[PDB]
Amino acid sequence: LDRADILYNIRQTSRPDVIPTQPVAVSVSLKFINILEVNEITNEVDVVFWQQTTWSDRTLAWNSSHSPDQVSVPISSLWVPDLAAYNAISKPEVLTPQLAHVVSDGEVQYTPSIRQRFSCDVSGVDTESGATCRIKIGSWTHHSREISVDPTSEYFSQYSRFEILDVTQKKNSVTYSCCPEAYEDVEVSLNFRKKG
Amino acid sequence: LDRADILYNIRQTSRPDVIPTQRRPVAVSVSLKFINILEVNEITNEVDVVFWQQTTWSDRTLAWNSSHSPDQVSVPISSLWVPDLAAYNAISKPEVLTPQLAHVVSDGEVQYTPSIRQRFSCDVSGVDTESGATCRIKIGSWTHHSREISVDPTDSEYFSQYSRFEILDVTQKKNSVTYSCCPEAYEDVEVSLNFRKK
Amino acid sequence: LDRADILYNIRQTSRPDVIPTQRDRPVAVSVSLKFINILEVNEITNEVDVVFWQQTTWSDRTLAWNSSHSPDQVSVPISSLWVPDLAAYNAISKPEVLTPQLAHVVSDGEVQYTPSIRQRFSCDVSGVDTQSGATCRIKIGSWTHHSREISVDPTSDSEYFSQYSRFEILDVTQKKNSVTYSCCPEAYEDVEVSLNFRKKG
Amino acid sequence: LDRADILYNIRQTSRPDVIPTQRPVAVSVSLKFINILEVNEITNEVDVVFWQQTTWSDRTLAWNHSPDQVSVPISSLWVPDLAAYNAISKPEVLTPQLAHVVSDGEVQYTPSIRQRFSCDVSGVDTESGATCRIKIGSWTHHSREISVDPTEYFSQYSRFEILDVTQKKNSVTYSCCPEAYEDVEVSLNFRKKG
Amino acid sequence: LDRADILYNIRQTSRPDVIPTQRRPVAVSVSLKFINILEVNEITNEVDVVFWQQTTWSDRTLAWNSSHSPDQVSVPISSLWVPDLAAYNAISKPEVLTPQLAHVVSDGEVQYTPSIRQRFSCDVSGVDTESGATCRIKIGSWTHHSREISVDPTDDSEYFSQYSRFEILDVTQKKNSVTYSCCPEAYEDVEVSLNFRKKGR
Ligand SMILES: Brc1ccc(N2CCCNCC2)cn1
Ligand SMILES: Brc1ccc(N2CCCNCC2)cn1
Ligand SMILES: Brc1ccc(N2CCCNCC2)cn1
Ligand SMILES: Brc1ccc(N2CCCNCC2)cn1
Ligand SMILES: Brc1ccc(N2CCCNCC2)cn1
Repeated sequence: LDRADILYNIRQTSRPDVIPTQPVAVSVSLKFINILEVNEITNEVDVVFWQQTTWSDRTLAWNSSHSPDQVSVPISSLWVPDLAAYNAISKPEVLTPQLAHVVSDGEVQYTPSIRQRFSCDVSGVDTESGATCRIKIGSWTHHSREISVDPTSEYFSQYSRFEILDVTQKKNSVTYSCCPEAYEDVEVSLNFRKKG
Repeated sequence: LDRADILYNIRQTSRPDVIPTQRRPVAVSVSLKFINILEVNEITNEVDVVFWQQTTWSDRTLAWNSSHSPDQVSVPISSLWVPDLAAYNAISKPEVLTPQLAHVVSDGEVQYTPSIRQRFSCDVSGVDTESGATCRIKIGSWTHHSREISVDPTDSEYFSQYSRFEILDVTQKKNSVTYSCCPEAYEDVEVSLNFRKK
Repeated sequence: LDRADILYNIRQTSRPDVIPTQRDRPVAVSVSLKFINILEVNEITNEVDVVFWQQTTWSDRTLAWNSSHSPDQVSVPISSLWVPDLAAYNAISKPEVLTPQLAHVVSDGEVQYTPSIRQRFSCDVSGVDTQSGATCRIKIGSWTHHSREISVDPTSDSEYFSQYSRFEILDVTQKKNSVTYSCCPEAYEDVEVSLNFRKKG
Repeated sequence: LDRADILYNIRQTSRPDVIPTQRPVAVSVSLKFINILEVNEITNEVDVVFWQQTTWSDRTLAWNHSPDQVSVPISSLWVPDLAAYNAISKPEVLTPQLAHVVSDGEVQYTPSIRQRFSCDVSGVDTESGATCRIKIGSWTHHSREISVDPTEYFSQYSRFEILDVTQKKNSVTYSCCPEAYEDVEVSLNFRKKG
Repeated sequence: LDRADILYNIRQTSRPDVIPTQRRPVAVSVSLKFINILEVNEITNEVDVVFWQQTTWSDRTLAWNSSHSPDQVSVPISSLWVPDLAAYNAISKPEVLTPQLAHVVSDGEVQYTPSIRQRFSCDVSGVDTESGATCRIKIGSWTHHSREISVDPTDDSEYFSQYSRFEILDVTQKKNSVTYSCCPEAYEDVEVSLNFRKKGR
């Protein structure tokens, strides 16, 4: 098997519409890159971050004995978790090529760099303790038995008007009026402040 | 039947162009779940709203025997027929913020609940008083009349606490209107959003 | 015939690229703007932001069907139909289509398409704040089809105009023209819709 | 042959990826200015609306009791890869993207375009006006594959008015490539009305 | 072989999804040709740049016998494999201003040079001084590591707009190889340092 073959098989046989269930365990980890437009009045922030998403799809696995361990695949050719930011107020602008990593064991990783507007608590952004903006990310349509989400300044721009004090992640499981099942989400708390 | 099979059948056989009318109008439930109010302009009479447009209807052609099968799957709306709902007083096109997937239940019940950000032209007068403004949003089928599509109704439950606004009350009303172009009557739902500045 | 069959036939056999001209005559296209809202007037720059239904009506017999025991009408995605290449000559933004892009096809082959459009125009905004109002003239015609392939004609009424606009409509008049352009020897038809409107209090 | 047949043949057999070179393709470019929307004399940026009348020949589209002309989606035709070198926004096409194909194989495409340019806006408020120079040519085809050549509707409601339009053809060599690429420079001489 | 045949083969047989690796990483040349600097903000540390992103690599599977054939064709990038380059410090998605066509030479040499407008996060301090600001732009493969894709640099103002509010003092390029937390391999990038300043009074 070479890359050409592996990609050919994936394209022919992966079922992008089909959740690779046996719940699918989805890792979500936000890597903040920039904070661009804070508004303390309206409580809205403009954030640039890598949405590192990781899950497993065994139907993509291959014998890597004399083959590559990894390939890059267009996400249009793969099933992808339907993650959404609940408190996003703009649709996600994907800044990067929409390719994922598929490892021979069936491990998939997709890490787009996203610019997005959020509605969150921006109060205290200009103080030393800073503001704490809470970002809620989960599967839009898959409940806890189908998709489970779990957590996992390094790449933060030194040229931002803001710095990052702390990032904490917290997993929740919420029931909504529409549906009887529980949906999981990850709440990433971004504690940041305006530099001097 | 597993998911793979069900989704395969749906994709192969659903007819997204074809309204799944049975014997009668497809009965479409519409329920707006307000999430945020973002800009208000009392001069221009325009508001910017974020809301879940929970839409529910029935398509028997999608039904399957759920004996030893899943009760529910998630399907791309591009592979399903979807009611052609529009907000009559919208002045921007709907920005869909969420993955465009619907629920199909084994009985053929379909639910689609996108989160939408949209601008409306409505009555914003009194937004800064304590009785608040009452913005009326009109949603109905754009091209299907009452005998093809009928719409029916189903507050601060998911509304953001970080909005500069708060919701006093949400009331829903069903109407049936005849337009100059066409002899038949088209149904709509008018959702009245009563809100005020904090 | 049921809906499924009719839609199937249309999808298989309609030729969206092919103007349904008959007997070497022109396709008669009705254009009627139903104004919904006026959003952003600028008397300095002479630009207005308008929301309107562009009710477009024409005939493709090749879509026609025996409606004896069949529906009289279906809704069809415009991507599956030939559509007149109408353009607003004095538009300065591309048309933002607000509504689902579906047309009516009636069993006789009559097609109607009525998108709600938001668009900016360059027009005469002078007098918008007076009692006689401004008169903005909107020019709509086929971009590439001349008078012998496409003819445009007017069809009526503040009927659907928003009561919550800062503006109110005094009068709407329509007037058909036939113009020759430098590029081409043939004449192209257009409709000029005159929107007479003014600011409210 | 009727329209249906001609369009069917074009669709089946035209090769949109294939430049209709005959043993360069001669492309006519003629900007018909419709409107000038915004001008910043500080930033040297203008917002213009114009018809980009483009004309060329593709014999592989020619045909013999038939129509002399059809309207064809440009996605079904080969189209010159023209670009405005000093544009700073991508072109917003305002009009239906259809071209004229004439039975002899002459193709004309005239989209109405709104676009922002970086050019000399100095003097826009004087009597002699500013002169904004717009540079249009093939992005990827050199002079042997594509040659560009030069060849009223301006709105009376613009704040601006057009004094003169002059066109001039150039042939430039770029660092990347050994061949020369042709362009047309359209000089738009305009001023603010008083 | 004529153009039609060569383009037909390419469309039929090129594998856009498949990196054209040849026993060794694909060698990708990156060279930014700055055209304009549009909107500097010294407070927010953001710049709006227009530049040609001249990208060059080799794909032997596209090669052909050019004996009685063209030496070069223009091919839609959707029919070719293209390096997944990204600007790490870009804060808007790249606006491609030009037709998305690449050159394929008969030897399999591919060149793609879109004109891009993009907003970057970088050091804008000193933009109004005589020594100027130095904005550092980091471009590399998003998903291919050093053994799959290697990036290499290839004057300054050759095509820079004389009508910009800015002038270019110097452009330097620097190749790096970085390991990220996610992955065990090293990813290459090029850092283009754009030294520019506000033009005087
Ligand atoms: Br269909 C369908 C059903 C439920 C939901 N949501 C409710 C449950 C958790 N995610 C938020 C939206 C969305 N689409
Ligand atoms: Br085609 C076609 C026919 C009628 C309508 N409208 C009239 C019927 C009710 N909703 C408003 C849209 C739109 N397109
Ligand atoms: Br192709 C082609 C030929 C002519 C025109 N125009 C001229 C005739 C009427 N509308 C204005 C544009 C547009 N495209
Ligand atoms: Br591939 C490729 C090669 C060269 C060019 N440029 C240089 C020659 C003509 N105009 C500027 C574009 C564009 N793409
Ligand atoms: Br999938 C996948 C793997 C690696 C990366 N990044 C890390 C390595 C270099 N480019 C920056 C993003 C992103 N997505």
